[PDB]
Amino acid sequence: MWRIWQLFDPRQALVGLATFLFVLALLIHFILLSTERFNWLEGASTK
Amino acid sequence: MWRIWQLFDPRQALVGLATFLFVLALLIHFILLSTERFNWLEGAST
Amino acid sequence: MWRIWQLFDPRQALVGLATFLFVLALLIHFILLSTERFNWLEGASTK
Amino acid sequence: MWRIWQLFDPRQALVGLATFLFVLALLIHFILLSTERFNWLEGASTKP
Amino acid sequence: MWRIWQLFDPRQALVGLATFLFVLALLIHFILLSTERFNWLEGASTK
Amino acid sequence: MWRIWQLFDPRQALVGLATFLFVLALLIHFILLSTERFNWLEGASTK
Amino acid sequence: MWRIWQLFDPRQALVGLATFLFVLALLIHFILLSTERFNWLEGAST
Amino acid sequence: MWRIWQLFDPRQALVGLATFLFVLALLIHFILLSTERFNWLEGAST
Amino acid sequence: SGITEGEAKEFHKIFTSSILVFFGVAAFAHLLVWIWRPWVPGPNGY
Amino acid sequence: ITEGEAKEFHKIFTSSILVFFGVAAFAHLLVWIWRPWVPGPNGY
Amino acid sequence: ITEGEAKEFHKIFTSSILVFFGVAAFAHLLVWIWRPWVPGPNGY
Amino acid sequence: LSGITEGEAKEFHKIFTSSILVFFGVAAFAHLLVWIWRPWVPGPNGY
Amino acid sequence: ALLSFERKYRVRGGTLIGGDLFDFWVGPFYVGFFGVTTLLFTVLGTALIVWGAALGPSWTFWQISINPPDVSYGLAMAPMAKGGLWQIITFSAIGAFVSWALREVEICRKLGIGYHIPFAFGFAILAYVSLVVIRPVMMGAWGYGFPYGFMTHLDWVSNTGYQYANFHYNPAHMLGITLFFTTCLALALHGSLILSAANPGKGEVVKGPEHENTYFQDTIGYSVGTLGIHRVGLILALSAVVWSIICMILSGPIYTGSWPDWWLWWQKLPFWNH
Amino acid sequence: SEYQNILTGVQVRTAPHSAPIAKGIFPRLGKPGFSYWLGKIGDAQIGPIYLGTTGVLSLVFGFFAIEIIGFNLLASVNWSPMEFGRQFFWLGLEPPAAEYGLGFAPLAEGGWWQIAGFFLTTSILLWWVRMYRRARALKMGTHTAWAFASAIFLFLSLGFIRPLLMGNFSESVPFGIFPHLEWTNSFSLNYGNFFYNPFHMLSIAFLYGSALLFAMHGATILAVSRLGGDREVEQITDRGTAAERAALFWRWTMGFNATMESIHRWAWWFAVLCTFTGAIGILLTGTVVDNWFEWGVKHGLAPAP
Amino acid sequence: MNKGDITGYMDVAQVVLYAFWIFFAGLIIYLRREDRREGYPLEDAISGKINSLQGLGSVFSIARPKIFKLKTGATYAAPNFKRDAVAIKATRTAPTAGAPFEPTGNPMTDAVGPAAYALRDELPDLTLGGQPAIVPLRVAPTFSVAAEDTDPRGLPVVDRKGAVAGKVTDLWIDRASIAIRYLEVELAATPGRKVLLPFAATRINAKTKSKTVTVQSILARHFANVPTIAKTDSITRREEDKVMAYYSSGYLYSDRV
Ligand SMILES: CCCCCCCCCCCCCC(=O)OC[C@H](COP(=O)(O)OCC(O)COP(=O)(O)OC[C@@H](COC(=O)CCCCCCCCCCCCC)OC(=O)CCCCCCCCCCCCC)OC(=O)CCCCCCCCCCCCC
Ligand code: 07D
Ligand code: 07D
Ligand code: 07D
Ligand SMILES: CC[C@H]1c2cc3[nH]c4c(c3C)C(=O)[C@H](C(=O)OC)c4c3nc(cc4[nH]c(cc(n2)[C@@H]1C)c(C(C)=O)c4C)[C@@H](C)[C@@H]3CCC(=O)OC/C=C(\C)CCC[C@H](C)CCC[C@H](C)CCCC(C)C
Ligand SMILES: CC[C@H]1c2cc3[nH]c4c(c3C)C(=O)[C@H](C(=O)OC)c4c3nc(cc4[nH]c(cc(n2)[C@@H]1C)c(C(C)=O)c4C)[C@@H](C)[C@@H]3CCC(=O)OC/C=C(\C)CCC[C@H](C)CCC[C@H](C)CCCC(C)C
Ligand SMILES: COC1=C(OC)C(=O)C(C/C=C(\C)CC/C=C(\C)CC/C=C(\C)CC/C=C(\C)CC/C=C(\C)CC/C=C(\C)CC/C=C(\C)CC/C=C(\C)CC/C=C(\C)CCC=C(C)C)=C(C)C1=O
Ligand SMILES: COC1=C(OC)C(=O)C(C/C=C(\C)CC/C=C(\C)CC/C=C(\C)CC/C=C(\C)CC/C=C(\C)CC/C=C(\C)CC/C=C(\C)CC/C=C(\C)CC/C=C(\C)CCC=C(C)C)=C(C)C1=O
Ligand SMILES: CCCCCCCC/C=C/CCCCCCCC(=O)O[C@H](COC(=O)CCCCCCCCCCCCCCC)COP(=O)(O)OC[C@@H](O)CO
Ligand SMILES: COC(C)(C)C/C=C/C(C)=C/C=C/C(C)=C/C=C/C(C)=C/C=C\C=C(C)\C=C\C=C(C)\C=C\C=C(C)\C=C\CC(C)(C)OC
Ligand SMILES: [Cl-]
Ligand SMILES: [Fe+3]
Repeated sequence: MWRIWQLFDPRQALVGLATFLFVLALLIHFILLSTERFNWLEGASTK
Repeated sequence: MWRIWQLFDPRQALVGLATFLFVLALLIHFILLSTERFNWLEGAST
Repeated sequence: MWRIWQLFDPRQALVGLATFLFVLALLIHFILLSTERFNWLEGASTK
Repeated sequence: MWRIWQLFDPRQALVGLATFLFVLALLIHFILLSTERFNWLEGASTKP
Repeated sequence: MWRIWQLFDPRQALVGLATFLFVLALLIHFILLSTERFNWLEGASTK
Repeated sequence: MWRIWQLFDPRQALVGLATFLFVLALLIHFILLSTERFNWLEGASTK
Repeated sequence: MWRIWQLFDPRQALVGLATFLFVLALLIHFILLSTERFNWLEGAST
Repeated sequence: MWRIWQLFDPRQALVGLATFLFVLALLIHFILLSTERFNWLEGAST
Repeated sequence: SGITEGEAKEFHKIFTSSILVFFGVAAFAHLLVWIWRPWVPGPNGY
Repeated sequence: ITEGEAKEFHKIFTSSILVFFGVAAFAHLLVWIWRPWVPGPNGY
Repeated sequence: ITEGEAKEFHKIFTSSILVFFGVAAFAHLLVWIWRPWVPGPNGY
Repeated sequence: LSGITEGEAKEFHKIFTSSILVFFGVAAFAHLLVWIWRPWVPGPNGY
Repeated sequence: ALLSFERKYRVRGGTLIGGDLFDFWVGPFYVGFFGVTTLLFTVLGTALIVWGAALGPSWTFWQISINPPDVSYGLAMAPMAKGGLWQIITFSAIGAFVSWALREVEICRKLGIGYHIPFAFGFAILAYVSLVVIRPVMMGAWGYGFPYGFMTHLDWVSNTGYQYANFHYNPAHMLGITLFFTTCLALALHGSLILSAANPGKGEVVKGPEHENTYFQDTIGYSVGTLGIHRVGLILALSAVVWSIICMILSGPIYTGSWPDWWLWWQKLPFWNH
Repeated sequence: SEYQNILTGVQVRTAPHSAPIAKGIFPRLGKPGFSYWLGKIGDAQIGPIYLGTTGVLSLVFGFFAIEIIGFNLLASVNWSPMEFGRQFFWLGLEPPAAEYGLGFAPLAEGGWWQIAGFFLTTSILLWWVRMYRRARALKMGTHTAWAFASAIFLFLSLGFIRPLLMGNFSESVPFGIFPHLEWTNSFSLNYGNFFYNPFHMLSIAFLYGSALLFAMHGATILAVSRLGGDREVEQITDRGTAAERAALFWRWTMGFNATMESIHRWAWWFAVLCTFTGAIGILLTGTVVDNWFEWGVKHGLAPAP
Repeated sequence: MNKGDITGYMDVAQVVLYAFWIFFAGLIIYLRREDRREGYPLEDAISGKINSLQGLGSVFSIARPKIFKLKTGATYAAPNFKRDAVAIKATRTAPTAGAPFEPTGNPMTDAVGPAAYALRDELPDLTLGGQPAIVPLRVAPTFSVAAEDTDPRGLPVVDRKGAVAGKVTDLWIDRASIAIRYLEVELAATPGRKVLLPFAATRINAKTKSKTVTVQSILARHFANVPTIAKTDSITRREEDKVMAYYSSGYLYSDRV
């Protein structure tokens, strides 16, 4: 699998991956905040 | 069928394929969240 | 029949077919989701 | 009438004809879906 | 009559003619579908 | 993993971190100010 | 930590700091003025 | 701290500083004129 | 304007066989659709 | 494109389309067994 | 990128992604213990 | 790829390691004090 | 830092005022005296907007709104808390935009190019000045200016349009719209043609003026050519703005009724007024 | 005053000529003319136009659509030429009412609108194929057709794709001057003020941005036109002082700049995104958002009413 | 009402809007990459070493060279990474990076500031037919001035102070774009000297019967120093740049020089 780093420059790969993973993580935290059950800051009951 | 990689550049293929697969996956998860039965976050009863 | 590939570029043909077939398939799945009988996600009864 | 290929370019003929036939077929299927009797997906009764 | 094909290019004639006749045929079928008596798909009664 | 500085210019990494961390921190403080429970300036009761 | 000035030009750094710190300070004073408790110019009771 | 003039031209710095201080002074006087307690020209009672 | 006779004849064989297959499938499709629901109404309609 | 490689493409193309149609045909069969899509006289 | 550099990068990458996924798995386990996200038949 | 030597990379990495540990140490102290003031994981009845 | 060709152009001179004192760069930016006055007005007006946000009911960016004085003030200066803030921001914004235009002139002088850009930007300034100064002055109150707020300026557009029953019927507004749509059409065509000539496709050589002219002759029977399209594209954008200004100077200062009812002159023309 | 290069003072003439293309069924039609006033703004040559099979098809379909509209408009004033002129802007051909769904309505009750709409749609899509194929014939990129596809996407969204999602044509656009304006007014009011539709806000930003970019770019190229800047593709393939000074004016003004090629990508994308974001805003209206002001209140655009 | 909802608060229109913001950010990155196909990397203003303030987006900042294929069979790369020499015939007024340069000698002949030009190809622009595009009417007999217009030939050439520089002796026309690009002026001083005058640096004044080509850019003394061209019937892109830059410098320097 190490051959992938000859197809792609590791510098571009790491910055691209870090950008992708941050935006994905940020989306998931905002999605949870949009729910009642998982918004930890407002903290509704599990009725 | 390995000859397909003589038709298409493997580097461009993987970029396009990963872009396609991510957007497709993201679409499918949002479609399921739009449903009553399969929205796991709101979790309606069956 | 193979002379069709002397008439048309195999690479363009595959790109064209893949685009066409995906867009067609996606259209048909969305059409079925609009129907009551075949919307598998909503799953209405055959009353 | 093989001389029609002596009259028109077969490559542009096939591209045009394949496109025409798809558009025509898609139109007819859409027209039928727009009717009670022939919309197979909603499948109304003939009311016998 | 054959002298017409030295006055006009047979390809330009057939393209113009085929274009005209398809558009006219399509117009007539759509007109009949836009009527009660002749819309064969809706199939109203001869009251 | 000091080898990461053989990939990346340390100056660019510091500029990138300082930019990212400030905006992330500023986002989090603004999110908390939007809540009742954690808006320290308005200071609602833990009802 | 003095090695930071071999990475960053002091002249550029001081201009950046002065601008950033002023904008930040001005933001914080305006935030407090928008509050009931900390607006010193309105001076609501506690 | 006199070394600051080996980083910034006195003429440019003085005009920039004078410009900054004037904007800051105007801003504060306009802020006070927006208040009840400190609008000296309206002169509300305390 | 078009192709020389030999390759016109070559094309015409592959064309003629393809169009006859296409029409043959279409005729079978129309027959089955007619057996399911005919599309010429009677005097009283359908 | 040469004749010999055009014949090579045609063989793999023919193999691929038969697999594609084979999977699609099985997909349609399972959907039909679940819910058929040609209604009777009374509809569904 | 030389083969020797690619193999060295892959070694560090493999170690790093497994640490990242290990920490994420621990975060998910704690969140599950707090509030699970797969609802039963009665919902939540 | 960054054009700095192994020596400069190792020198930077030492300062970087100390700086990020200090930054994360202050942040951990900040989070502990906020948790003591108002914790941010709600119970089943909410807050 | 500098571009690979920049240094040879960074010569002294071309300032309108202030001489050498301001004739320098901060990174990529040229300063000049109008750079300084740009910053003066920009910081003042921006901080006064943020002050208005602190005074107002919400920090939600979309909802922040600094409002002109009540029409009852007429053209008097209002108290700061009662619309005077909007008045100071307005004239600071004028100062900032005028300074920006004059700073562009200095940059044109230094580069030996014509003054078309600050001239064209002068129509943006005139449109803003028309909405916040000229129209409210002719209507006799500052309260007809638009409020400075992300959604509230759109609310003002809505309120102002429906005040004349239906603003689509304003004839100058129709012509303004036509020129805005035509500008976007022409820009789409112009961007496309240059890119299609520079990027003919793999294995193709870059095309030139003859091909560029031939594409629009083949498609639509005319080509304006490479110089004409920049003249046209400029004139279209500037004319769209001029007719926008006219449509607003008509609505309120001059014509006060329903715009749908204005068109009834057409149906009353004697050759068809049956 | 220096020469501002707004109008060509002295203009030259030569034998009309154009780039070669492969022989088709139809030659380039018309005798090339020249007009003096077009030669002041731009090139003087009212050149020949290419027809071709796709051109025949598009014009035939489009002519039939225009006749169906025009005949219906004149019929609606009982054929009177005086009342036609008197009422022209107010005349329109309306889509069918909602009870017809997507089937063929009776001719007088919107069936003619459906036929006209279909024929106009087909003509426009054939014109897209024309814009595409004329570029390939000249061995040029297809950028113009793909820009045109964005305009078509809005046109199709307005006329057909949203009706398909809504299940009927009743809120489709009438063919008529004031009627299509009245449709625009009523559509906004029925869905709770289009100012609160964020994709309409995006579409406006790109509409304003297009006029901004063309004012900036048109003024820029004229500012460097005494340095050869109007010869843009030549400047793209061999950077002259005109392209250097255009870049530096903007860099020194606003801190950043394009190239002579890339400014045309900024231009292309802004005009495209105007109609693309427009089309999305239309397709979301009534299908997933029924009142945009209420959506705006939910998402913080306005205080709760 | 539930119609659009994705979660309690989240809905389809909001999701589609953030999908647009993700796309638009990616598009700006693409557009800024294209903007960097000329002039980059950035350099230190004083030393000319490759330096600028950069974040981690530097790694995506500059694109791989695209190759333009020219109809001569030559190519142009973008970025080509060629850059101007660090030394110029001018010196800074102050030692700071942001300071302006003062010309060492005559800036119009030293080609600094608005007299500066790009080192374009020493090749003429070509017609589609492969002939040189820009040529004197003497060599383009099928071209003519439109009968409605004043022909510039034989008119006096006059500066903004009313001094005669010379007379127009030919028009140079662009065969590809069909326009006048230069006037060929025989000078009044050193008679027989001919110089090119960019046509967009002129207008014809015809308020008085002896109509004349007025030139706002430079004074009559400066015409003797207009850059020369190697051939009598064609002009390279570099020679075009050199000539046009010289006149563009007149608005700043002609009352200095
Ligand atoms: C005081 C008043 C301040 C009013 C508000 C002003 C806001 C903008 C800030 C303006 C000042 C920035 C100054 C700066 O960055 O200088 C860098 C330079 C050292 O740099 P360097 O060594 O030369 O290297 C730089 C180079 O490597 C960077 O790369 P590159 O050369 O390729 O690109 C240059 C950058 C420069 O950008 C700018 O200067 C700001 C650009 C304008 C931003 C406007 C944002 C708001 C509008 C909406 C945004 C929208 C974003 C999407 O180029 C860019 O980044 C260009 C990006 C363009 C994106 C265009 C998108 C258009 C979309 C339109 C909307 C469509 C809607 C559908 O500095 C020095 O040399 C040292 C001395 C100066 C220190 C500056 C300290 C900070 C000053 C901050 C001023 C106060 C701000 C509140
Ligand atoms: C995404 C991978 C990578 C990643 C590590 C990174 C991160 C960040 N960058 Mg960036 N960026 C990367 C790559 C890259 N980058 C830029 C540019 C710019 C300029 C102007 C463009 C602009 O409008 O951005 C638009 C958004 C885009 C292009 C996406 C990245 C930025 C985001 C998500 C932050 C947006 C949030 C803000 C509060 C507003 C920031 C300030 C302004 C826009 C003035 C602007 C100052 C800017 C800001 C930041 C910040 C605040 C961060 C944080 C939070 O980490 N970025 C472009 C430019 O011209 O640079 C001189 C350009 O070429 C280019 C490239 C290739
Ligand atoms: C219920 C509402 C009703 C409805 C029926 C309707 C509909 C439509 N209309 Mg309208 N309109 C209505 C009312 C109404 N209508 C207008 C105007 C128009 C113009 C706008 C452009 C323009 O003017 O730009 C004028 C340009 C200006 C004012 C330039 C301003 C910018 C400047 C100085 C620079 C500012 C710079 C900074 C602050 C720097 C910031 C910092 C940094 C970036 C770093 C245009 C022609 C136009 C278009 C359409 C369309 C396409 C439609 C459709 C499709 O239905 N309309 C405005 C005008 O004419 O203003 C002079 C005006 O006021 C007004 C009113 C009240
Ligand atoms: C009471 C009115 C209300 C109010 C709140 C408001 C106000 C304003 N709005 Mg708006 N608008 C309202 C309603 C509303 N608004 C829009 C749209 C926009 C976009 C159009 C972009 C475009 O290029 O259109 C124009 C392009 C089109 C329509 C597509 C391309 C055209 C094609 C392919 C047709 C080709 C033609 C032929 C081949 C000829 C055939 C011949 C014959 C038929 C005889 C644009 C940006 C825009 C501007 C503004 C401004 C400036 C204002 C101001 C200042 O107030 N508005 C459309 C859309 O995209 O919405 C998302 C749309 O549907 C819709 C609606 C219903
Ligand atoms: C006249 C034809 C078009 C045009 C042309 C044009 N605009 C131009 C130019 C040109 C030729 C420039 O050279 C100049 C420029 O530098 O472009 C990058 C500019 C410009 N056009 C701009 C914007 C702009 N142009 C617009 C319109 C148009 N510009 C027309 C359609 C619009 C619209 C319609 O909405 C906008 C937003 C800027 C990007 C820029 C001018 C930058 C400038 O002036 O900078 C100095 C000032 C500041 C940095 C900020 C000052 C802040 C003030 C103190 C407060 C302002 C508050 C404001 C009154 C209210 C805001 C609230 C809103 C929600 C209403
Ligand atoms: C990106 C968004 C912008 C955009 C872009 C755009 N528009 C475009 C393009 C592009 C890139 C094109 O390539 C295309 C074009 O050709 O431009 C020159 C087009 C176009 N944009 C158009 C219009 C248009 N664009 C608009 C807007 C926009 N266009 C947006 C602002 C608008 C509005 C309302 O804002 C309009 C009205 C057209 C001029 C053109 C597409 C022309 C077309 O499709 O024509 C189809 C054919 C007809 C209408 C039929 C005409 C029939 C004749 C009367 C026939 C007469 C002779 C015949 C021989 C008679 C035969 C009789 C027999 C059959 C009996
Ligand atoms: C590198 O450089 C480049 C060039 O060179 C190499 C170029 O060349 C071009 C190309 C650009 C041009 C040739 C000129 C661009 C100019 C404008 C957009 C501004 C003025 C408008 C136009 C020229 C019209 C554009 C559209 C055209 C030419 C039609 C295209 C379509 C067809 C030929 C077929 C279908 C359409 C037809 C037949 C007609 C369409 C309708 C009109 C043109 C409008 C007619 C008017 C009305 C209907 C009346 C409306 C008004 C009314 C009722 C009230 C007022 C009354 C009036 C009479 C007005 C570009 C982009 C370029 O990059
Ligand atoms: C031939 O093809 C062409 C190209 O090229 C080849 C091009 O490129 C372009 C240009 C087009 C593009 C690149 C496409 C993209 C553009 C758009 C879509 C248009 C929209 C534009 C934007 C969104 C960008 C908006 C940004 C703006 C307006 C700039 C904002 C910046 C400022 C206000 C700062 C200005 C700086 C000044 C005046 C001086 C320097 C100051 C600083 C750097 C910072 C502040 C100051 C200090 C730190 C210190 C100094 C302060 C002093 C002295 C005062 C102190 C006192 C105070 C009160 C502050 C075109 C047209 C073209 O046709
Ligand atoms: C780590 C520990 C500390 C040690 C290190 C400390 C010292 C180093 C710090 C540097 C950061 C500060 C300088 C930032 C500018 C540096 C240059 C820059 O552009 O950086 C980007 C951030 O820009 C910027 O935020 C510039 C922002 C300028 C404008 C700021 C306005 C703020 C005020 C209004 C806000 C509200 C507005 C309204 C919102 C609704 C991030 O990189 P990025 O790769 O994308 O660059 C693109 C380039 O790499 C492409 O070639
Ligand atoms: C012969 O002499 C002349 C030319 C003078 C005759 C006179 C002509 C005149 C005066 C014509 C006047 C025309 C006018 C005034 C037109 C105005 C048009 C305007 C302003 C239109 C604006 C917008 C319209 C839109 C966006 C409509 C779009 C409609 C679409 C896309 C509809 C598509 C429908 C389809 C595909 C239907 C499908 C259903 C089928 C047919 C399959 O089944 C029922
Ligand atoms: Cl002029
Ligand atoms: Fe251009």
